[PDB]
Amino acid sequence: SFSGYLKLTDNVYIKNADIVEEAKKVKPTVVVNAANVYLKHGGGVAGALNKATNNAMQVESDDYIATNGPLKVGGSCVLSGHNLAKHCLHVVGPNVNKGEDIQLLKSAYENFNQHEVLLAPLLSAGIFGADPIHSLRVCVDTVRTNVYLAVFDKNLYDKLVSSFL
Ligand SMILES: O=C(Nc1ccccc1)Nc1cccnc1
Ligand SMILES: O=C(Nc1ccccc1)Nc1cccnc1
Repeated sequence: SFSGYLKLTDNVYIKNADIVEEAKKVKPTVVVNAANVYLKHGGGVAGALNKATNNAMQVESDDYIATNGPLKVGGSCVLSGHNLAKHCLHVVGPNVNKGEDIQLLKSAYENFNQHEVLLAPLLSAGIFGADPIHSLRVCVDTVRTNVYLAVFDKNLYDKLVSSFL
């Protein structure tokens, strides 16, 4: 199972790790992708997870979008986890750099409650532009299921742990 995670709350754990490497090692039931509404896995966690699946995640996502249309900001869809997980929960957090509403971050985290355990990144953090300290706060205050957060950046990980209330 998950190893070397710092316990933040009864159900939220955190580790300074590459979510791709965590997924390949653990092969969790659910890996969360930090998706956009179009499921275009270009950069950040999405580009990294997609690259780890040899683009199979993008091919599957484009078929999903052709059939269903785009996701909502704050929404999600369950697709295959390919070589990384049983499933991938593609969650759309608000992208502040593309001018989306930060209030939708709580709705985005609510999607995690439909899964008993997940390997996940901090939503709307990184290239999405939100304050990662705020994202972790919304996560622990919204998610009730077991979430194992992988924070790629060491310095960010250190800042998150040392500032967590
Ligand atoms: O690219 C990454 N790792 C990886 C990808 C494919 C295969 C093996 C390892 N990690 C990463 C995570 C978050 C943001 N950017 C990059
Ligand atoms: O500091 C960050 N975001 C942020 C914080 C405060 C205000 C606005 C944005 N993200 C970040 C990204 C990559 C590595 N470390 C940190």
